[PDB]
Amino acid sequence: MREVISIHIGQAGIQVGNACWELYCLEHGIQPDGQMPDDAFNTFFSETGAGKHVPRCIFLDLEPTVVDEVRTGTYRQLFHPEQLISGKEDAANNFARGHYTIGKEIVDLALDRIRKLADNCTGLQGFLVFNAVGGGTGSGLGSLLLERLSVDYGKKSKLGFTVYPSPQVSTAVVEPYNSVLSTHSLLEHTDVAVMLDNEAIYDICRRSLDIERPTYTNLNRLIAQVISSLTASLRFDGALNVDITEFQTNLVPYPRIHFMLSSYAPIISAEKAYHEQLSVAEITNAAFEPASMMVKCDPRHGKYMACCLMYRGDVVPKDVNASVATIKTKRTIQFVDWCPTGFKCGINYQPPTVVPGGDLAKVQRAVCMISNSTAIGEIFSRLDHKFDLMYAKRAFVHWYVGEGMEEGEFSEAREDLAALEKDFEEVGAE
Amino acid sequence: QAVKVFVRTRPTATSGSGLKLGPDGQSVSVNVPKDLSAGPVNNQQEQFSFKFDGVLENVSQEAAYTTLAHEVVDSLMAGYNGTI
Amino acid sequence: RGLTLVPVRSEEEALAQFFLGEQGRTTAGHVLNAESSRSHTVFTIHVEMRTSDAASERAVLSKLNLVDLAGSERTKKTGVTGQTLKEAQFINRSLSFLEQTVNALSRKDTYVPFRQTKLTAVLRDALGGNCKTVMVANIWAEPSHNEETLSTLRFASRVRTLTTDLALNESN
Amino acid sequence: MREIVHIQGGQCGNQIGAKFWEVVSDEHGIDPTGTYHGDSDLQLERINVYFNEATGGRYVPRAILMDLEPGTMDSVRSGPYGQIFRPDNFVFGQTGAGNNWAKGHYTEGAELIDSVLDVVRKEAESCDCLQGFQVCHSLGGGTGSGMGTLLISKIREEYPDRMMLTFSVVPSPKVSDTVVEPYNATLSVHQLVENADECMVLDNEALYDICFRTLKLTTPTFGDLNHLISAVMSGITCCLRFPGQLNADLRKLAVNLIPFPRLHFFMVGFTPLTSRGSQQYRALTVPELTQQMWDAKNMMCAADPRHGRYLTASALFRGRMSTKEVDEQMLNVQNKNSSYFVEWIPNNVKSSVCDIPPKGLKMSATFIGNSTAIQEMFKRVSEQFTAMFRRKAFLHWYTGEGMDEMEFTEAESNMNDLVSEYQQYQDASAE
Amino acid sequence: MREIVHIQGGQCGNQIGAKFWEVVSDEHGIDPTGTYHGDSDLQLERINVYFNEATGGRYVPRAILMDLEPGTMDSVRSGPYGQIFRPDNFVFGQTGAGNNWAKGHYTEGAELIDSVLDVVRKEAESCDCLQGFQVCHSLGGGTGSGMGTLLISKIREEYPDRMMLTFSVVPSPKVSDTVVEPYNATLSVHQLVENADECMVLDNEALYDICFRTLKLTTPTFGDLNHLISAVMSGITCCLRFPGQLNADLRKLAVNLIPFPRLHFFMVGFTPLTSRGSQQYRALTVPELTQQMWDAKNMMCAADPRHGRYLTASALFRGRMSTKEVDEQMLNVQNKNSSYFVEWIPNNVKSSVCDIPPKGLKMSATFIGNSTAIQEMFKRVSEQFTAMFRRKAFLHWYTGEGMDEMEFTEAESNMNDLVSEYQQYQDASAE
Ligand SMILES: Nc1nc2c(ncn2[C@@H]2O[C@H](COP(=O)(O)OP(=O)(O)OP(=O)(O)O)[C@@H](O)[C@H]2O)c(=O)[nH]1
Ligand SMILES: Nc1nc2c(ncn2[C@@H]2O[C@H](COP(=O)(O)OP(=O)(O)O)[C@@H](O)[C@H]2O)c(=O)[nH]1
Ligand SMILES: Nc1nc2c(ncn2[C@@H]2O[C@H](COP(=O)(O)OP(=O)(O)O)[C@@H](O)[C@H]2O)c(=O)[nH]1
Repeated sequence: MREVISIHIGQAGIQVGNACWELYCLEHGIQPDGQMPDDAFNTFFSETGAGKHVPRCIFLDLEPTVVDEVRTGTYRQLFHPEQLISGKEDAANNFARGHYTIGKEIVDLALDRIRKLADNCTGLQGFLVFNAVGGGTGSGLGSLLLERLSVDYGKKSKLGFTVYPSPQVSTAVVEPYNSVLSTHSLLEHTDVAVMLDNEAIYDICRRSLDIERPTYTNLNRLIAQVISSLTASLRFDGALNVDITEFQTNLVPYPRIHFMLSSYAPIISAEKAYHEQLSVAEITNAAFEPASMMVKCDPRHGKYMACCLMYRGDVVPKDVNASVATIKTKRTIQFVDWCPTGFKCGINYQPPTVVPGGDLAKVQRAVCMISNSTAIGEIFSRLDHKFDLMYAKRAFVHWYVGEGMEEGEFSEAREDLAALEKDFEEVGAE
Repeated sequence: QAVKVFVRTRPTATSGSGLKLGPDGQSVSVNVPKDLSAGPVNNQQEQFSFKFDGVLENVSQEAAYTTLAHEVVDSLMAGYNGTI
Repeated sequence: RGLTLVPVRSEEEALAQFFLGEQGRTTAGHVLNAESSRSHTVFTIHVEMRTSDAASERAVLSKLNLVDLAGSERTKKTGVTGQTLKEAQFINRSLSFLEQTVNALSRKDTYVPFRQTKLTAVLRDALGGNCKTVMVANIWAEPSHNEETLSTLRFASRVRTLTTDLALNESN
Repeated sequence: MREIVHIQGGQCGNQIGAKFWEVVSDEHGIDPTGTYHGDSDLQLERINVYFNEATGGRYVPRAILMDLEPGTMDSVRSGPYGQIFRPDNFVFGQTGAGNNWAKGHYTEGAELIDSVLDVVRKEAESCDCLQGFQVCHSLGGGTGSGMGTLLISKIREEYPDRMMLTFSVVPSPKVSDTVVEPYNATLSVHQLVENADECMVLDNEALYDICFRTLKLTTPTFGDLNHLISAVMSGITCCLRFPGQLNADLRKLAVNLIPFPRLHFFMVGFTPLTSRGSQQYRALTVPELTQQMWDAKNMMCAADPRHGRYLTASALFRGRMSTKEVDEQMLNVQNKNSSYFVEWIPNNVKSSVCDIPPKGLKMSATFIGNSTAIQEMFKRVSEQFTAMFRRKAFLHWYTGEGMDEMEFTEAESNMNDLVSEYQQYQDASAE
Repeated sequence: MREIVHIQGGQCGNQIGAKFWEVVSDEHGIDPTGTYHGDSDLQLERINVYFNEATGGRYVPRAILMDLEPGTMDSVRSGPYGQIFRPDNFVFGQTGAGNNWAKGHYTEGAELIDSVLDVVRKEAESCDCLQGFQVCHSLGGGTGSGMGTLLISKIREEYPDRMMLTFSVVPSPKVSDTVVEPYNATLSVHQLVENADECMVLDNEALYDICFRTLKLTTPTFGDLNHLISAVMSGITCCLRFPGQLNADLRKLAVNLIPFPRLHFFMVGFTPLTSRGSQQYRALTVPELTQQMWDAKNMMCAADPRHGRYLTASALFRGRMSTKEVDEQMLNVQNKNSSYFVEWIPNNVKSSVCDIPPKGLKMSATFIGNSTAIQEMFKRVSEQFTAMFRRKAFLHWYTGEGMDEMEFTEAESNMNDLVSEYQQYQDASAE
């Protein structure tokens, strides 16, 4: 009744989808074979007559290795084999490759499979598109797929949980290029974009989880917990129900401004767990601590526009209201002048489940704070000079142009992120 | 010895909505329409102006040649090189 | 080297050679243009001066390159790889290399590479060297062609920064 | 399902390819009779990259060996892994090219090139999806360099979009093997600049330095140098053959490495290269691997990177490792040695991770650095080429093969243009 | 129950026919004494296509061996399978034609042709239904070419509607056996154009090249060439003798192959021809067989298909195979080599599949290509004929046999007309 279609594009999208679907299977009790020994699964799984549940997801990639790892792993009998879509040639960190030449047939097939998936849902709350801004598959194919989805499905809430390149640390070289291109692309298609930085999640893992050697599996587990907290009000009842459609109206003040910081709490290992009270007020304070933000973007630089709080577990409205009142009275947290309310509180009675073998502890309370703030303009400011620094002497431009792009496209993308900078400054200023 | 970047515009026989203008034959400006739906009063990019060595909105080929490469061909016969 | 230089002594054979080139050049169907030019064509008129007294005095070494580049396609309408997109990618790469050479010349860096494509290799003496260059920017004002028009205008504006030499080179 | 067609050229190229195929079969658990004996699913998972299955369980390499003299491939066939290769993929002439690039490119390579392309097309069309070709050979050799460049040109014409990878053994700086090395190298670099998409520069003297200083060997024969080169050629594509936490194929490496098309010559190195005495004494950590990686001595090219500036640098790590560790270490390296790194590229690092390290090694890492230091190698080769060409020493051998004298000047001009290209991006300033 | 009358003519024809009958008897499980020793129902199911049952379990071939000198027939009878033929089907003269077409067609051919026709009629009338006649011989021989042309003309007169199939071994390009080969071949081509409905062109030197290159044999005698020709001759009719998933008889092949009546000369090939050494190494797949099929080296004719244009091409596959696989492979071949394929025929593919492969081979495929490439062979034979006829060398015997000089000019005129038609349909454009 409340179905949500999940899309996972590129290696990062698929590798966070693995964590997401492990978490959902554990949360609903579905065994990895496919069937479980009411109807809370319908948001993520569609049940067949034999009792086997197949998830409403689509694993899209131009590279065979990542998808074949899923085809060979434990979840080979869960996902639909036609839902797993693999290409032949990788996008090679080339947005033009993943958006103009290789991505065409793959996005056509993905649209067909997504249409088959959406015909199976009575209602449709929206799409959860999981990609990584900074790779040809994630950027190019993600943008192409989102454009086609906007064209055909239309008004459906598309939530893009994108991973943006970190300020200083990075793994690619043309990452600023394809990041700017994908930002230009998805500025006008996705309805709510959630920004994530590997650097910030690494800092979270190092400081709170005490993992001196964080890895992608840990990052994806944290992201999956955030997504499960976000979707908890779809599957499990509780006071202050929130919906995917409510996220848009209570978080996006203007359509251009829809990029969002995300922060989970608590992030504590078992050893340090049950050593602190972890009350509602304290976990809200931790969630609004600048360190717990999963984007390398200090909120103290900007001004909060909206803060949607997602509480899970034994949380009472009296405590949540007292905590948010303390947050409002606190001087360090600063909101814009034109948003006196600026808070979207939601509670739920299903605490987040713990994945065995993970580092997260079993905590009876959880908070996912998703904030629209003008501070996020800082990351765009960083990418805007990282782009033009190489673009001044046209580094790597021949690669992108070789797959059917033009210098005008680079100029247009740069101008659009400049316009986004002006948008952030304008909305921040009185 | 300078580079004389001239601009010539295709006369749209269908007469589409033309946004370019030339005030004095030197400068050309294009006004991209701001998208009303996308971020109302939150876009801030509408105008793009440039200055060149000449603009030809609608001229015959004779006029185009006379204003484009006559000097270059004259230089060619005066021994200089030329490239259009 | 290896280019068939054809001497001309009257207007009619010049016209005939040019129209033979017009026939021989590669043109393909396209949505924006019925017969799009899918190749950068270069028609060089080589002029060899000699004085009124002549007798081996102040001769030869003059050039005039008339070049019609291939259009810069957005590569979202063509689609078909059947020698409409595969060659469009090459056209775009050559044009981007030309624009990068223009950027390096405007910055007036030391070497400003010319070997990265046959286009810059052919126009090495042009755009610099000792040659009077006059770029033409053909634009098309349409409600949806504004992006392409602005790309052309930006390239032309960055080209205007350049200024070359004019040496009365003669025969050696 | 992304195949790679291997080609070996000349004596040096054929020996390197034989060692490379031995190492690949070892890593995939393939015995010299072709039967798989590895007892691991991942080894057979992506075996189709390098091998095809015969009627039985036999797995034959997708390799093509060329030579103008049959002695080198007779030695190859007598080698330990000589029987795996297709008997049809041994293509030989009758008389060898006397260290003459002209003979190997115009006179004698012309007849054999048709058979070579026939075999190459037969191997390539059989492939489902073709990542590209890798050609192992040596600059400064007649049949090797000549046929390598001619074949690379032909394959570029046939498959423009397919990846081309070259492992070229550039003539060593200090001690030269053949006298006409500068001629052959200068003529071959001209073809590699235009045709080869991705090129690896290797020097025998740099290999001798690495094996005598880090490996501390006493009698390093050519087998050991070919073994190190083979280890690097495996490490460059292990992301194609094994699951990786952050995988990166050959085209991804090329895109992230090459800023401008002509600057596709790379110095490469392998880690961890440890002496037998200090194997137990060394601690396998990602910081140690990176520290050994960024040493100039680890480079298998003669040029040392300290003189030049790193345009880009990729590192393909292998093993169960922390991506946070890897990224932090290489960001720290960039910050500490920012002077050696190009300013107008904010991040000069392409980091990739694979989950399957080579056998015996808990961790490993192959490095591919594009730096302007290779300027000095090209400059030295030009300092020799011009000295010989002013007096036209040995030029009659090349001229009598039907190659114009103008071609030498044109090749030198191209090579010096590349040198100045590297210099411009060595001393170019931001803004 | 669609019978075929096999006729062998001349020494080469008799040897090839003996090998063909040995191969067919081996395939059908017939021992040299004729008793069925096959242990398979399908072998006897359509044994009547080529053989007849005697009073006992003996089976007699429907073969006629016709010659002017008894030595070749004595050798054939002393051979391993010389006893199968009915002793009445050996029609021999007493004085052979000295490699003289005039002798084999006019002087010595008149007497023996009556007995030959009598035996042909006796063998044909016994048949329930007659598909037609197949005559194996060599162009460039007196009795061979002579008996072949005269008998084919007589059979054309008697049975106009019955299929006529010829296997002519055309004189080889570079090395010729007899001096008068161009004369005999030119005289025979004129008759084969007019009378033979369907003809295969074979070359001894193309046979030599294929057996030395693909088979890699060291000292292969004429027996091996006859073996390969026999394999093609069997595969052309295995659809008649064995069940087929998509069967196609001789007349179906002729209709699908011959666009215009005069262009009925075809070059054939057989796959898979694998060297003994690489038999274990090659992969037996439909794509592999198609790739070997479309190679110019696998073609049994000296003329290479690359020079000409394929008017049509039929492929008779044998074995348990996917019809989708075969059709997709051959369509892909056409798409790739569309430059070599005639434009005004939308599909140049005639694929037939039989369920019973030859003994020993899991799968096989015979190829029959009608292409304009044979133009160059006709041109070469004309270049030899004209050179000899300009000086009238060796013309005096043909003059003394009662054959007019005008016949040489007429034969050359028709042969050059065939060359012109090949050129016309090679360079004919659509619309
Ligand atoms: N948070 C997180 N990010 C990841 C993970 N894996 C990869 N990434 C990021 O994803 C980016 C590239 O993703 P992809 O585009 O999918 O890489 P790919 O599969 O090779 O596809 P292409 O590079 O586009 O050809 C890298 O810059 C990484 O920073 C992961 O497991 N977790
Ligand atoms: N690494 C390595 N290099 C070699 C080997 N054999 C020869 N070389 C080098 O290859 C260079 C060129 O020789 P080569 O091209 O093989 O001669 P060619 O085959 O006749 O053209 C020489 O300078 C040698 O130093 C070998 O086994 N390993
Ligand atoms: N394949 C094959 N060809 C043969 C054989 N014997 C002869 N030939 C070829 O047949 C050609 C013509 O000889 P042929 O007509 O039989 O001589 P004739 O019997 O006197 O007319 C010669 O050029 C030979 O090369 C053989 O045993 N096998």
